[PDB]
Amino acid sequence: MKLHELKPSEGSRKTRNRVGRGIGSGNGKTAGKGHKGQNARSGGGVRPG
Amino acid sequence: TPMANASTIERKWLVVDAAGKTLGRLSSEVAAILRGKHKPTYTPHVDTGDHVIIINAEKIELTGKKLTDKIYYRHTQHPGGLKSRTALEMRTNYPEKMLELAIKGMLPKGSLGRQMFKKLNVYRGSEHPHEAQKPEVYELRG
Amino acid sequence: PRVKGGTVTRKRRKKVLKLAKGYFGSKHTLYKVANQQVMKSGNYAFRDRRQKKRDFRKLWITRINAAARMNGLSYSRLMHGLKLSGIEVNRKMLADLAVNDLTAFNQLADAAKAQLN
Amino acid sequence: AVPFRRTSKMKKRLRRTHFKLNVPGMTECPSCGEMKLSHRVCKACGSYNGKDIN
Amino acid sequence: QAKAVARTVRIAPRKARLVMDLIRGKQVGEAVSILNLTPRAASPIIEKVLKSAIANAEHNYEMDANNLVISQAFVDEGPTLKRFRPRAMGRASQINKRTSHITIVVSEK
Amino acid sequence: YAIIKTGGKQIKVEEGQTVYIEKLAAEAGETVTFEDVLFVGGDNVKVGNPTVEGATVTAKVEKQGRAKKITVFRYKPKKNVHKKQGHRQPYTKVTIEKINA
RNA sequence: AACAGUGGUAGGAGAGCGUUCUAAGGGCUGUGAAGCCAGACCGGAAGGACUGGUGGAGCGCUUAGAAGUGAGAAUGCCGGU
RNA sequence: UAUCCUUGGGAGUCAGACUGCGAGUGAUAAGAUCCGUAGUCGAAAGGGAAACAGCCCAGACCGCCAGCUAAGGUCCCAAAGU
RNA sequence: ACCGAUAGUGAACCAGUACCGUGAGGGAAAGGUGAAAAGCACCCCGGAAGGGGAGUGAAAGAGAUCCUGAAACCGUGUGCCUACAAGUAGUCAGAGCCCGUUAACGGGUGAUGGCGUGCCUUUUGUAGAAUGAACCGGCGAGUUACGAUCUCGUGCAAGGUU
Repeated sequence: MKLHELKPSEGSRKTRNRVGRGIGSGNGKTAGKGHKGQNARSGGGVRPG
Repeated sequence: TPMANASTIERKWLVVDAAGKTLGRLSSEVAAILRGKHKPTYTPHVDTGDHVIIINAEKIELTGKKLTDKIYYRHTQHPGGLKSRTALEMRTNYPEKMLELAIKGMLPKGSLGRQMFKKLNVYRGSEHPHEAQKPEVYELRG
Repeated sequence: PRVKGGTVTRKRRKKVLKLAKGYFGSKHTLYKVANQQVMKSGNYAFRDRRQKKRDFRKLWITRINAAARMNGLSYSRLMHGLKLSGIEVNRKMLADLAVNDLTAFNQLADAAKAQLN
Repeated sequence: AVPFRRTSKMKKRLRRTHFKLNVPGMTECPSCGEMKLSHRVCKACGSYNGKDIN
Repeated sequence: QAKAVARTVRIAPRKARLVMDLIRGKQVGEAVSILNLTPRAASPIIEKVLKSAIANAEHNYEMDANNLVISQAFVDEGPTLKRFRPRAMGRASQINKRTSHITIVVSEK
Repeated sequence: YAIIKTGGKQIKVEEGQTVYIEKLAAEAGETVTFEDVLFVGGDNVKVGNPTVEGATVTAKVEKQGRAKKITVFRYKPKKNVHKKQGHRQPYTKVTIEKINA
C-alpha cells in the first residue's frame, strides 16, 4: 500500500446518503420525510412505543 | 431535404364563372386554388397560390330555404350592435361581399390569410376589366 | 473546512445565459427568467422533433394530391394503386422527388391506373 | 393607483419619443455674424433690426 | 481626434441625454451656439466642456478648430448621493441625487 | 439517378455527391454496394418491388463522425421531474460513385 | 453475443460530477497562475478542457481522507439598482 | 408463464376525484354524499371529443426529411374519396 | 485536514463609538496605490470642480472609499429585422440579406407557417381569478456528541476485547 494508491477493500467504505440537496438525486424537497406530517417537523413527534 | 419555393412561383390567372351553382361548392374548389393546393410545388407557408377572378356573382343559387334563412350577422362594438342581413338582402342590394364573406371563412387565418386574400376579386355582372393579363378559364370538378 | 462557494455558481449561471441568446427583452440577461425559458424550450425542442415526422407528411401528401389531379387520380388510387402496380416502396418524401421530374412521375402513376383496371 | 407590472425596456423607451426637445428658432446675427435667436436680441451684438441698443 | 470628460459634476443623466441628443453629428463651431440659448440648465455644464473640448484639439493637437465635427458625446451616470427626505406618518422617502460623466469626442470633419 | 435503401431510409441519389447516411459496416476506405435500388431514372428504368435487376450501385465510404450535439432537457412541469440527456448521433459521410445502370 | 425491459410524484436502492482543506508522488507557473471576459470543442448528466483578451500572484491533476458540501422561490437577511 | 413465502434494514400513504353497471341517503334532484366491484387520473405525456386531469383510443430510453394500423376522420379551414 | 472582511469577537478600521431610546437597554456601517510617495512640477480649458497633454513609475485604463472589477442597470455606436398585426414570446420548418469559427451536416438576423397557457408550494384538482418572489450578487436548512440496532467490511475465533 503506497500513499499514492490508497484504496479500501470494496465494501468497507460507502459514501453518504446525504439528504436534501437538489431534486435530481431524490430526497430533494421533502428530504425523505414526506408531506407535512408530524413525522416531518423539527423534532416534534412521537415516543418510540 | 425538399424544395421550398419562395417567391420563384409562376403565378396564374384563372376565372371561375358563377352561372347557376351553389356558393358553398363554388367556393369549395376555388379556395384550394387561392392557396394553390392543386399545384405540385405547394409549400405551406410562402403563398404558392394564384389569382382568381369571379364573374356573374349575383346569379348564384341556393337550394332549400336559404334564400331567406341564412342571416349574415355582422356586429359593431357598441352595445347591442348586431346588424342582421338576410340572403336575398345580400343577393340584390350588394352581392360583392356575398362571395367574399363565403371565402374569408374558408381561407386559413393569420397574416398569410389576408396575403392570400388579396388574390381574390369579384365583379357584379359581366364587367371583367382585366384585359391585360390573359386570364384563363377554369372548370370545377363538379 | 469551510466552503466559500464562490465560483461554483457564477460558472453555472452563464451556461444558461449562453444558451439564452436572441430572446425578447429581459430573457437574455436574467437567470431566474431565462432558466424558466431554457427549460420550457426543452419540451418544445423535444416535442417538435416529432412533428417533423408529421408535418412533413402533411407537406408531402398534398403535393401527391396535386400531382394526381393533373392525372385525374386521387391520393387513394395512387397509393392503393402502387400496392398493386408494384408492391412498391416509395415513401412519400421521395414520391415528391419524382413529382419535380413530372415527365417520369406519370409513368409511375398511369402504370397504377392500368393496374386499377 | 398601482402599476400592476413593472414597465419593460420597450414601453419605457417608447415613451421617450415625444419627450425629445428640438433646436429652437435660430438664425444668424446680421451685424456680429454669430447665431441669433429669432425675433429677440442678439446679446453678442446687443442689436435688433438696426440698432445696438444701450 | 480629441477627447474631453466632465467627470462627476452633479447633474442627473436623464436630464442630460436630452440636449446631448441634439449635439452629436453637428458642426462644433455651430454647437457652441446651439448650446447657448438652450434655456435648460444642463447646458452650461456641457457648453463649459465643449469649449474645453475644442481647446484640447487646439493646444494639445492644433487640428484646425474650424474643421471639427463631434463624433460621440455620451453621458453615463456616476456615483450617487442618498438622502432621506422625511414624509407623512414616518415614511422616510429616499431621494437619490444623481451624478453623470458628460463625455465629448471631437474629431476632424 | 438512384434511390437506394440503407437504414430503412432512402435518398434520391446523384453519382458523385456526398450524402450523410447511417452508420454501417465499413472502415472509411471501402466501396459498400447498395442493392436495394429502385427507379434508376435518366433512362427511366424502374422495377416495382423487386430491386432493379443487376443494378447494385456502390459508393465510397469517406468518414464516420458524430452529429451536432443535441441535448434533451425534458421536464414535467409540476411534481418535480427533470430529465437531461445528451445525444450525439453518429453518421457516415458517404461519397457515392458508380451508378450500375 | 443472444433475448428482454427503460414514464414516474411521495418513497426505497445503486452509480458518478464538483467546490474548500489535507496526505504522499508527479508537474507549472513573471517565457504571465488563480480569477474575469468572450466563443463554433469534447464527455450520456451534474460537466470538463483549449486557444484569445484581461489581469500581476499563486494553483491544478492521480489516488485517498475530512466536511460549515452545490440556490431559484422562507410576506427570507444584507448591500447595489 | 414466474411469482410467492419467511427473516431483517428503510419508507411514504391514512383529506381523494370522476364515467359506466350494483344499492342506500336525496326529490329514484347534484359535477351531491356513503360504499361495492372495474377503469382511468392521482403519479401518464401522445391522438380524437373545437379547446378539457377524471370519458373514447394508447403508454414517451433517445435520434431519422422512412413504413403500417386503432379511436376518430376524408367539401374547405384541418392530412385523407365531391 | 480554524476564518479570510456579509467569514472570524458586536467591534481586523478610534467599536461598545457613530446613531435609536427620558429610560433598563438596543446597537450598526467602513480593510487593500506601489517595491519605493517617487503622489503628478510644467502647458492649456474653466472661477473652480474637472480634465486633455506632458512627466513619474515596469504598468497612470495605478492618480486618492487607489488590486482584480462580474451581474442587475444606465448606455454610445452599428450588422440584419420591423409602422395589416393580435399571440407565456419560444420551438420547429424556413427563403432573402449579412457572415467567415475551438473547420464542421457553420455564425447572426430572421418576412412567414404549424404545434403551442411561466416556474414553485399546496392540492381530488392549478397557466389560475390561491400563495411566493422588482430583478442582480453573496449568505441561508437534516449536523455532530454519546448509546441502541441492522447490513456491508476488517482481524481473531468457542474466546473476543480492554
